[PDB]
Amino acid sequence: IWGESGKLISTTA
Repeated sequence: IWGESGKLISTTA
């Protein structure tokens, strides 16, 4: 996962 701090979006492989 790349870019996950606050907003619930991680879906990244």
